[PDB]
Amino acid sequence: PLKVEKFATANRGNGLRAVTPLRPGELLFRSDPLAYTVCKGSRGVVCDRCLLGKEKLMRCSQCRVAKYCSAKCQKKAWPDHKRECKCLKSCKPRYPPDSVRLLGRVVFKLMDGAPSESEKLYSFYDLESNINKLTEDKKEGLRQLVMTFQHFMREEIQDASQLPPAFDLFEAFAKVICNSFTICNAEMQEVGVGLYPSISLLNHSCDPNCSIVFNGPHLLLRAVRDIEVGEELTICYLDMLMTSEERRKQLRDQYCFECDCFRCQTQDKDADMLTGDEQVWKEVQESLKKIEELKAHWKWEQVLAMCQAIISSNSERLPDINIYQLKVLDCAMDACINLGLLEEALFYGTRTMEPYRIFFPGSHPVRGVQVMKVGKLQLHQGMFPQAMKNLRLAFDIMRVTHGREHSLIEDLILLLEECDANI
Ligand SMILES: O=C1Cc2cc(C(=O)N[C@H]3C[C@H]4CC[C@@H](C3)N4S(=O)(=O)N3CCC(NCc4ccccc4)CC3)c(Cl)cc2N1
Ligand SMILES: C[S@@+](CC[C@H](N)C(=O)[O-])C[C@H]1O[C@@H](n2cnc3c(N)ncnc32)[C@H](O)[C@@H]1O
Ligand SMILES: [Zn+2]
Ligand SMILES: [Zn+2]
Ligand SMILES: [Zn+2]
Repeated sequence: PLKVEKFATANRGNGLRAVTPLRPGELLFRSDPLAYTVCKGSRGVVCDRCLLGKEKLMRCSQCRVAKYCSAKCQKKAWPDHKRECKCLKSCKPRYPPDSVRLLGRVVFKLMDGAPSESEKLYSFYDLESNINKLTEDKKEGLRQLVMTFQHFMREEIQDASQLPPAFDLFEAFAKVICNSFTICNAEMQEVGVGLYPSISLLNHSCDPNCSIVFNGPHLLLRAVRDIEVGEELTICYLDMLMTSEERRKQLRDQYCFECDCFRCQTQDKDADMLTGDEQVWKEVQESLKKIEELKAHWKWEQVLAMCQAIISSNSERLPDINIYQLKVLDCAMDACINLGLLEEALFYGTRTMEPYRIFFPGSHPVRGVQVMKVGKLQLHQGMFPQAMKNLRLAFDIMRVTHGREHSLIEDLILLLEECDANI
């Protein structure tokens, strides 16, 4: 019994809107991907199927590229892995761009698979391609991806008959660039990339009324505000820790539109995001490219060493409300968590709390997770008043953003029961 419907918007293509009134935290839609895969940096670190980290993964012996937490996941992934296996084998030791592997899985799913539930409201066929808006160098990039695909698929796909009817590879890559979801794990690390075509109906806002959250590859779409019958549903395509200029560029480059929202009109919060010595935060911005690369490959010790040279720099420092400092602090926290340095993690974690309160207003899944992490760190150092405060806060946010259908909630519920014992 669906609470949402596709409709044609006035000036931003198709969209999704409420059929009934919606309360904050209400579950609107849930979906497995049409197709999905591990990100290049998380390959060999998380299970290809369920996208969880394990220190020891089993590999597919044919290709030795697909790896798995367990026999269960490896056997169940086989149907959707079969045909890419060969392609991946012959490609070695060089690995295709994530978008190519993803499209491969799309083409196999469409050709070999039953009709997907992910396409109930909107199919891959319907996805926006923005073809008449692409720049020539973006076009050039798509043509390279098309030829990369043909090379990668030379064995499994020789001609048009093995693609769907009237399938155009250029058009399909155009779809993939602006309809690919970055799948994040429970701790909000980017772990994979997928297509969820029904979810791709939702248009963008820098102040959205809905939210999406991932439980492995399974995506949950929830309302994070009150929403009236006939009102457009929106999610934020972007990281909240971006300036309007940074949002402008990515929404142009990747999604081919100009955002007309209040926040973009007023440069909302931009000034506060860029406080401190300009010179210092440009070096830190520079350095974050390297830091974020190390983090995507889970190289925690190096992430932390780089972060500590900024946070505890002998030279001039930034305020924690500065978004580049903030990012550096979050990376540091997470590095310390995974290296088992729980004291240092907590120092950093606590310092992110006020800026997150400001930058993730209402109910945002990323703040809820950050608060849980800080609450969790406190709990396991004996700070039971403070910990209980944050865990209840995390629950207040995540009951809206995650909901009882997400298993991280059950983990928090147990943490709440536990911390409740002391009092
Ligand atoms: O048709 C489509 C295709 C598509 C893609 C996306 C999408 O993938 N968005 C990204 C993933 C998530 C959700 C929004 C934003 C960008 N992120 S995030 O920022 O919430 N996310 C990824 C980055 C993480 N880390 C932030 C960080 C970076 C660097 C240092 C410290 C922290 C936190 C979780 C979204 Cl939201 C909608 C959508 N509709
Ligand atoms: C994932 S889709 C959203 C659904 C899309 N509108 C459609 O018709 O299929 C992304 C595309 O929708 C359009 N879009 C999304 N949010 C928008 C906004 N706030 N303003 C204008 N266009 C937007 C852009 O063309 C963008 O590339
Ligand atoms: Zn698994
Ligand atoms: Zn294989
Ligand atoms: Zn905007």
